[PDB]
Amino acid sequence: MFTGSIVAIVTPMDEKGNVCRASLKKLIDYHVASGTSAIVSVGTTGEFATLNHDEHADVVMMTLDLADGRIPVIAGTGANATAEAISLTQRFNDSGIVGCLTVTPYYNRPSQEGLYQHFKAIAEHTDLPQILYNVPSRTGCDLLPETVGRLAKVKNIIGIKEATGNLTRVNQIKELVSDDFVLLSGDDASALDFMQLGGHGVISVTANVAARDMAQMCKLAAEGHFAEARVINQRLMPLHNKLFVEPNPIPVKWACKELGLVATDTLRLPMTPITDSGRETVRAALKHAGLL
Amino acid sequence: MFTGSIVAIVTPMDEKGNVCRASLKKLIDYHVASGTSAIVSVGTTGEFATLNHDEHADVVMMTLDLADGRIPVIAGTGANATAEAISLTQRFNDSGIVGCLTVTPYYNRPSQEGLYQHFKAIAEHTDLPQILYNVPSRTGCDLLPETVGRLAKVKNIIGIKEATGNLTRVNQIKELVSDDFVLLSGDDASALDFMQLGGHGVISVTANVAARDMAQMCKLAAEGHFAEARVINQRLMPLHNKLFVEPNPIPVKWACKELGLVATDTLRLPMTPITDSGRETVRAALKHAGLL
Amino acid sequence: MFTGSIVAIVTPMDEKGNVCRASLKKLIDYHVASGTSAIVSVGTTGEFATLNHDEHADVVMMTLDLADGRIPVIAGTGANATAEAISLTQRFNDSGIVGCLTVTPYYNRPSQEGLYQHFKAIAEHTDLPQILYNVPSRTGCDLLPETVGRLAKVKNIIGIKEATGNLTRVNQIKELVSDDFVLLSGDDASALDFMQLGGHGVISVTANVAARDMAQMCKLAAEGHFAEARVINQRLMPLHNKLFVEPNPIPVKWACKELGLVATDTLRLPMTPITDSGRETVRAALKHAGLL
Amino acid sequence: MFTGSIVAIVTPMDEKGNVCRASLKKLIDYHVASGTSAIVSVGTTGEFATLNHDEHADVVMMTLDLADGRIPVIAGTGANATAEAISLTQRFNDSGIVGCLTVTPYYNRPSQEGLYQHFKAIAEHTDLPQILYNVPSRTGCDLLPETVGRLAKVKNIIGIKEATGNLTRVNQIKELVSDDFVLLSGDDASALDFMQLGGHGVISVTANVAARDMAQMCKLAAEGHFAEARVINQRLMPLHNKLFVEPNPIPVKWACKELGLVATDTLRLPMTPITDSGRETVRAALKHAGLL
Ligand SMILES: N[C@@H](CCCC[NH3+])C(=O)O
Ligand SMILES: N[C@@H](CCCC[NH3+])C(=O)O
Ligand SMILES: N[C@@H](CCCC[NH3+])C(=O)O
Ligand SMILES: N[C@@H](CCCC[NH3+])C(=O)O
Ligand SMILES: [K+]
Ligand SMILES: [K+]
Ligand SMILES: [K+]
Ligand SMILES: [K+]
Repeated sequence: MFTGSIVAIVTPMDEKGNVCRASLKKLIDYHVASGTSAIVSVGTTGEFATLNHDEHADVVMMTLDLADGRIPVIAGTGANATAEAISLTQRFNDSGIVGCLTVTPYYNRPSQEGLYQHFKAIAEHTDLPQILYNVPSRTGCDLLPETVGRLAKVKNIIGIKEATGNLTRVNQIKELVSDDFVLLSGDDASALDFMQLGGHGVISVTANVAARDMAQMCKLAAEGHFAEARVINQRLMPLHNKLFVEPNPIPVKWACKELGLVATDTLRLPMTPITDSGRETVRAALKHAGLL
Repeated sequence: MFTGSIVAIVTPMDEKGNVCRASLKKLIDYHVASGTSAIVSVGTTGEFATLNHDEHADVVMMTLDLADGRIPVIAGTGANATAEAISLTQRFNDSGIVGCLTVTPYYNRPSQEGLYQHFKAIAEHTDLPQILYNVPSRTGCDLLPETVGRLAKVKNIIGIKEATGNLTRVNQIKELVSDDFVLLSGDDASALDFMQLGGHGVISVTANVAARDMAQMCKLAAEGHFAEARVINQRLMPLHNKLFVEPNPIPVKWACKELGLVATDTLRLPMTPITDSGRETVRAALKHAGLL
Repeated sequence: MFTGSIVAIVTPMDEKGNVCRASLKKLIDYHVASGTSAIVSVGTTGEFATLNHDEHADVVMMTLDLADGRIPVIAGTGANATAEAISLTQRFNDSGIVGCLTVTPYYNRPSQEGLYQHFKAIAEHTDLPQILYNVPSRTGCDLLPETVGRLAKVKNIIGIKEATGNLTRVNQIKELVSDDFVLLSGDDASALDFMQLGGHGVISVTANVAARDMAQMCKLAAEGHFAEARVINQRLMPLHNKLFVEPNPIPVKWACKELGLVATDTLRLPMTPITDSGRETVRAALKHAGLL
Repeated sequence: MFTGSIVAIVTPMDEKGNVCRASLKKLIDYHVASGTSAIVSVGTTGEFATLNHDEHADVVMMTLDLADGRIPVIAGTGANATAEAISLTQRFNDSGIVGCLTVTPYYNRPSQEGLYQHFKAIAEHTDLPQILYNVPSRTGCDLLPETVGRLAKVKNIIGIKEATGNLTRVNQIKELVSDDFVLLSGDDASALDFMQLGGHGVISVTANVAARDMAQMCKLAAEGHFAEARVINQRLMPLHNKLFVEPNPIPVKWACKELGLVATDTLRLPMTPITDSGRETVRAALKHAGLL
């Protein structure tokens, strides 16, 4: 459902830039085998920006089909226009997905009242659970704790993916919401720290290529075994950093390809192929994690 | 026309959020009479995020129809997916627009090489002049002078709307491009400074309500009469700042309503109505400018 | 020694701006009674910048005398010139102080190698334990974890006061140093979070006026009772923030005066008296903490 | 003289870190012959942080003695304690200096009112012209245009060395002060831009090694010949940047040694010797400038 190691799964492509079913199946089977808790389909790492709404929906539905009830699937459903986010969410109503990951509007920099109205309107047009997603480095907007508090009062707003990397937010939000509101890290390099402070899991980029380690790290964290979890964290720390050596998901797609998890590392413009230097950096990080 | 005072025009809406032809007509007449150089249609200030492609195109064509050859129209054509930007541009080829204003991809944070490929691909598939648009505070990425220099070698790429407010960019770019490449400010509060450093004009929010003063300011600047231009700028400075007291174009639409230029100040979610405190601040700024 | 609630004690003054012995005695007795773990004398909150070296030394020695072995005393000994920091430290050698709090050089923005050489040289000219102090908002310099690691190899460099407010630093530093290196927060508003992550205590501004609450919060933290500690934290959160409503130690001196702990709230220029609005804000924070 | 190219001169040292009279003489002769407007003695670049008051005064008096009336000398007189700044200023009254350069207090982060009181008190107790110095990246505080406007009403406060690199400050300050208040850049890389916007000169690091080119650049700027000035600036731009590749004045002292202007590149801790990579970068910048 909404705890533990949740993968922000890549949308693997063929050389033409369209979804590769065989690759997607291999990834999903990998996550089932590895103990991943849930899959976020067509979030940021899944190239939401460069799929059209139909393509996006096809990937989500394919991912649900391939998961075949073995692993819960959360759909990316954000938009910077409220009407468009409502449309997208409505596509998944009564679909099998367990909830939605919905990003603060990007580019148009709404106020906190705007963010409140946007997410409230979206929640009102679905029965699905909603996970808010805050990532100001990408959006130009910052969904502050006070506003998360106001939104957490809406019945089906049930958690947040907090991708600021600002660890003070964990307890700021926790004090304004009920004990069942879920706090998930959106920042792999700080996620263990984030769980140590009270968070419930991570929506992870690193879990694409280190799924078993991430699941084990998160289990240990949930049980309060921080020192054991840190050892795993330290082995993964170069990936947590170097998967952003070039823009996400350029490095993680290459890593998936190098590990034999996907057929090609193709992306859509304006994402471009990994540089030679980037390959060498990511390769070293994979070697450090024991994956290669 | 790509120099002087260029208005980033509001998209006036009725109470249902649909484009108000009558209000738009009144704005376009105002710009023609007030000496505005050109109209940017469905830019940021025109709520490009919350119009769908069809609506966006309708507004541009309506603007061209109402302008009736009396003022040049530049279309907002940016996207964060290169295929989508190409597609949107094709809809305007042979429309009568004089050029396009194309923003760096937002949210996905491409590399400089990605930006280069993005804009090169867009330019390749049109004969329309392209004006690059850099606004890191909205997009999460920053198109740097080195990359602007690379792109300025593309025949069709003719200028940049530089909205960082970082005035060192003027001469960093100027020294890498030819004399005929246009440097336009996208930051009203620093625009006169930008012109004094060698910029050619401004793509302006303030121009929506102070069109004549903007046009005269930019002419005086182009002639080197900076002290005279500065007097105008000082009367407009509160508006340059307070049109962003709440997210653009919330204040400017309320200002246009208050002057009588549009029938309603309605916006689309996630933009929300101006607060009372914002009305007060904006009205005071209009009065400082001598407009009310 | 170097754990729990450590007060960054004010240097109380008379109306002429010189140390008030009676006030200092009242504070010290308060900290003994309250369970404060140690006193940092003439740190930042003690107005190190505006005492001359003789005055600084007189305050430290007076504080040691008044403490009368009841509470350990750590001297502020930082300087932005290495020779000057060595001179100051040498004043306290064989004095009774238990260690030194030594800030990264300010203003001159040395490199990390510079910071390494500065602190190594200082440590070499004393047998006293050294606590490094990182506060980039004040110094223009940031002592990174890697360099803290290099310094922690020097026998008498034994801990750090980490005043970035960046909670990721706790585990970054912890992984590079031995298990006996002390990690203390320098940021009251994040300090409980900092202890939750592995830190050992706080050098606190808030402890000047909430000494018993701070000591109890830190004891609960050390014992792993985070939820009980948070309740205390929440009552103190407005002070942790509002003691910086005007520049430290302007608010905390006023609060000390209002509580009857010191005779006057006088400071030395360029610190200036608290504003009326500041008094009202700090008063409300004191009322929230139950102290007034 | 408070206009044109003003050098922030190095304090040349022998291998023991004491001032080298012979090297200083050679620098002063160089500045006299190269048309530098004035010499700032024991500013930032002159290692004011690591000289004691007596040494600082000795260097200023030695500079005046060697200058022998042939070039004006401005003393660095700032401090972070207002009494200390007053005291240091008194040592120079009737010395033959033409003015003082006085930095905003560093480390203690005073309010704007504190800055106002600080500088007003210093100005009150001298008849020497005072030049305010704003450099937030070093001090932790930012003297804002509104406060500069307040201080410019003090008879003795005659200008500002604005080292933010934020070029919007030029005209924000200019509009609040009289026509005779001097605006000087303290950021070599943006200095020509600063002059083009209405600044009167530059207090320069680059001028230590490119005195003639700096002097001609600033004259051309003062005459309005910006394109001609820009040609010079483009040859100096790598030096403007690479003199800060390691902390100032590490690079510039090594550059002066490499040109033969000083006998040693020695600095005081916490400044440390230039790295090999830094030598390479700086030498390349000197060659681009045509100096080697
Ligand atoms: N590329 C546009 C539309 C994406 C459609 C959602 N899959 C944006 O990021 O909003
Ligand atoms: N709302 C989406 C699609 C808008 C279509 C362009 N008018 C975005 O900002 O990319
Ligand atoms: N005010 C100067 C000297 C202070 C002397 C130390 N108590 C500085 O902050 O370095
Ligand atoms: N090193 C101390 C005192 C220097 C005295 C002035 N030359 C500071 O930067 O304030
Ligand atoms: K809820
Ligand atoms: K071109
Ligand atoms: K040690
Ligand atoms: K004056």
